[PDB]
Amino acid sequence: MRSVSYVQRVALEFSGSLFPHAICLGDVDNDTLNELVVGDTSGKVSVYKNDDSRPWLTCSCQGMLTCVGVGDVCNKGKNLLVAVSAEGWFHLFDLTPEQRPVFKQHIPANTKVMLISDIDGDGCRELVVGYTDRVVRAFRWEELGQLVSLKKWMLEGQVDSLSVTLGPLGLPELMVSQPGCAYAILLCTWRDVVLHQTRIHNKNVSTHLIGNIKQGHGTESSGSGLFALCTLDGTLKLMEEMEEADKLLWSVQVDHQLFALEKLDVTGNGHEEVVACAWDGQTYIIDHNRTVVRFQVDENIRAFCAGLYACKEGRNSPCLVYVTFNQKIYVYWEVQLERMESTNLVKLLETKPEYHSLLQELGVDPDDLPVTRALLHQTLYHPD
Amino acid sequence: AVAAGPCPLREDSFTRFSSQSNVYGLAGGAGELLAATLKGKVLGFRYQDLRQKIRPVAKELQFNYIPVDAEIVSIDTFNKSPPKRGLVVGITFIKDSGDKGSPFLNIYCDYEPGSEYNLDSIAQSCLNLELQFTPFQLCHAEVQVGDQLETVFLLSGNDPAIHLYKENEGLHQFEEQPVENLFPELTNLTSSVLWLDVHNFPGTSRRLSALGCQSGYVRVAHVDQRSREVLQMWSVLQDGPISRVIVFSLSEYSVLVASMLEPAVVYRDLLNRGLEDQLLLPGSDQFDSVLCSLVTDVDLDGRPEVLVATYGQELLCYKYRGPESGLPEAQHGFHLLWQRSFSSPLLAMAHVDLTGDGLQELAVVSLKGVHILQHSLIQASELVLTRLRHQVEQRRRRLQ
Amino acid sequence: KRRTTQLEEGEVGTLHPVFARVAQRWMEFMVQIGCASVSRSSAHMVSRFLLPSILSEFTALVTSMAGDTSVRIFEQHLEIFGPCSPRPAAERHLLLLGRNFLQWRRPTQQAAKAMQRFEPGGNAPRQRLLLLEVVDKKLQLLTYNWAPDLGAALGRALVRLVQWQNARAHLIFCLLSQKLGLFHHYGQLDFPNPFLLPTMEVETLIRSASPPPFDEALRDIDPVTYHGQQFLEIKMAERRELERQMKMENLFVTWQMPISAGELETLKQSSRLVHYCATAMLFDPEPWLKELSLAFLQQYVQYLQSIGFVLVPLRPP
Repeated sequence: MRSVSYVQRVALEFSGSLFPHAICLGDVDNDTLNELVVGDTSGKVSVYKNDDSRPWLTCSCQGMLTCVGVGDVCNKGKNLLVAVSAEGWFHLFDLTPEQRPVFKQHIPANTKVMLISDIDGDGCRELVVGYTDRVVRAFRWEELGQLVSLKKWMLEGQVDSLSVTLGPLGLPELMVSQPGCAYAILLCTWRDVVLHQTRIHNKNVSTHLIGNIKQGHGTESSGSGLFALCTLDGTLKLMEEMEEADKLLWSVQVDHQLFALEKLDVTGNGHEEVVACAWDGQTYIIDHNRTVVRFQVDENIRAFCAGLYACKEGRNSPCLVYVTFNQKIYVYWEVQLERMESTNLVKLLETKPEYHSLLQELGVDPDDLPVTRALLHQTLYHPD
Repeated sequence: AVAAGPCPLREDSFTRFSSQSNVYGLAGGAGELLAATLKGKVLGFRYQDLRQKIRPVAKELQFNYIPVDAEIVSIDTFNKSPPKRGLVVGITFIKDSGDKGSPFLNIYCDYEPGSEYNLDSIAQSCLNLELQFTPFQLCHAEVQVGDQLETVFLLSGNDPAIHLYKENEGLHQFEEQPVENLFPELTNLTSSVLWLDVHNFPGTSRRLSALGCQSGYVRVAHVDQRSREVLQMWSVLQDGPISRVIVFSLSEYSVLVASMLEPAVVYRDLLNRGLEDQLLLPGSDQFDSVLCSLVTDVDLDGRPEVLVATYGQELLCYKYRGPESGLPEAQHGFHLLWQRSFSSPLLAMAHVDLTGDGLQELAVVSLKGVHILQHSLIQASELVLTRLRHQVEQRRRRLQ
Repeated sequence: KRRTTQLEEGEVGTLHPVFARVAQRWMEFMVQIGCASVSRSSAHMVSRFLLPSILSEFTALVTSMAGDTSVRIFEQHLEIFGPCSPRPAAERHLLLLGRNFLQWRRPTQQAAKAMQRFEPGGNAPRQRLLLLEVVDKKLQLLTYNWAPDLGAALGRALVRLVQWQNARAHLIFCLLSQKLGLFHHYGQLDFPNPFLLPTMEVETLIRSASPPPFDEALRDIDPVTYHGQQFLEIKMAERRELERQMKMENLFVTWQMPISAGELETLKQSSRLVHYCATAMLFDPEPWLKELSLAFLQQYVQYLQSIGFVLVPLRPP
């Protein structure tokens, strides 16, 4: 539908190459303020804070990075920065008051994606890693500290995104994307893979998936139930889990090469919106009612991200992050919208009943559109 | 140099342009809007109601006798006088005759009854006139002849002159006529008039004409219409091209002058003080060059404010501290109200009600396309209710 | 007395009644009867905003043709002149002035080796004075008792400098006309003064303040310094870009050669990492292991060449 043009942005310098999953935003220094973490192939991870054009600080690993994350993996209640290299290493950093890691451990190599969440429901956070050859492995941190393995699943179609979604009955569920606009459910038994199919043209399209999309205010840890999938041939689908079968809320067909999927609350009313980005920089924002908002960045995109960031005045605000080919990262931090649809003023005043009563008292019938137009003009531009 | 508050404007839509336009690109029409691109493309903007929402519509229009190699320079449109009916469009472009420009002017007006307002039908009814000069700005003015009103076209030329085009009711076509007959104040020019304004006086038969040229020369003339004589005339010479001049009343008349290398200024009380009372708008030159301007009520207070758009992608708004407020220390003058930023240089604007609610939208044509900006509906809704309830309470108190 | 020698230096205070009313009426009178005296050069500006750079360059000129002089600028801050833009239509009224101070203490010792001196010596108060005067756009230079070659050269240099500034102003006006979106309206060679020949060096004029396409540059992309330094960086963003937009095309058509490492680095930076894989060397728990690993590498290379890939020869530095 309507297109917009965001203006305010901050450009950050970045010299290196990266995978589309080596970028994240979150609180690494534990100050209730978000910071930006980017992992370069070279073996260095840059953390940006506030709006400096230079990295706030750099931490050097060994090997080439493939996944980065911020989370309370150690279950100590303090967020840590965790990096997974390509050759199977696992580095940890604590940055709450260079930067050699505080803990290393070798794990299986060929890592592709990574997630930190409590999947079983035991109140302790587990770590999930998806590998490049359709193999998913779960781990948990155990104090002597050291990671110990858990169930491992094997799949046929390629693995692109991991998610945790509240199931039909108040329980977390581990979901994985499967090519051809399909997905799989992994059972944390401690068949172990329940495939599901969602129409369709190819069977090798790369698919991406996001889950646990909020639906109201103050009901973040209190529930979930919506998830979304996107296919490289330009198809987005938002659907809800429930018990019997997964009800599909809506589907949208665009003509670009979608390669990322995030969630962000831009309207500020509690509900979260689906954010998708193509390779050429076209970005789509859709709410839970198929109301689309487009935004075109006239460049070519290497990597994408969205979330709360602290850029100005020490405040967390919604932000869109793009990585360009010109050694720059653009952070847009003024993306809030008053609404998503377009309405003028008469339809907005018509909802309120006070306006109806207050005009009925005046003796004017509110069904005569020109008369009300004249009255509104007099009230707005000639207040005396 | 510091905004006294935030901008109450929220962007609604944004239509992208394949190529750019110029300061004469924007024009009215109708509540529709016409925007012309340098490479012949012409677009029409409007809104379509849909049950409980509205949807922007930006269609393309095709005009008859414009060669595919032609380059459009300026465009204008107006409505016929009340005794007549119809919409008139005019486009001045340049064919590329090998190595030399061949200027041309086309006038579109459909005379078939029942189709004088159909834009599609009007799109092919054009005349074709050669120029012998490179045109600058097409504008229109309303004059009184006999006991009736007429609308005429004014075009500034490469030769320091203004050419008048007037309809002939005989054969139904426009003809060039001498300018000195109706506009004695628009003669004896020595530079290229970049902008020209003609402000009539409602209810009487006088007017003020203002113009600014490339050299910086600015001329204002208080002129009668019944006797076709120049009552008074003032002039001044600033530095840099005069990008804009407007005539408005602060409450007495005053003139806004927007140059390119100097701050915009306002000369107050023309009919009583000429060009001596000069108030400069503070800090209005720190954002590169001012390209456009507009004077209207962007405040909903009943009194006008001043909008200034710069090449540095800025949309400053200035408000006038009335002396009735009584602060002679920081005496009656202009201070920055708010300020907004864009992504491309700003070229034109208009203040017109597109949605159809009685609230006026601001259309801004920049390098990359057309932005539509609306007043914040939350602020505008909570503001109507207070005024209405005050009105009804006052009625109850004063009626009993 | 410390300030009393800062009052007779034009540093602070006011300008004597002489240099404000009489010694411009009379130096303009001496030329009407002919003398060995005032030279009376003249010039003309085109826009007021050129004044400051003109005065700076003129000061440099004066301190170059005679080091003994000392420029002092006075401006009517209001009929009184106070030592040292405001309003749009305001017309300034300045008065430059130069004098060799350590001659105004010994007016009879020695002016020079006849170098900077028309008619010195004596006792005689023979001295010299430079009195450039400025009205809004009209500057008139009046020397007195300078060497004739020096005076003629100074006048000619002043005229040349003013012409240079006029050319720069013409360029700025061209750019400003472009900014409005009016391209074939002003034109670079529509009104082009020794520096207004069709062989004008745009970059030198913009980047320099003293004398020693373009018509659609801004299409679909001191005021002189502000706008020229923007035009130059707009232009350089293509000479520094199309090189790395044709190098890629050249490599693409060529391969569809020993290229240097820089070209490879640019290729990687413009390419997006799309897949990877890794495996473990299950020998090393080592030159022998190094040789085994090299054999493994070359065997994989040979395998890859059977698929359709062709090795890229790394050029010498």
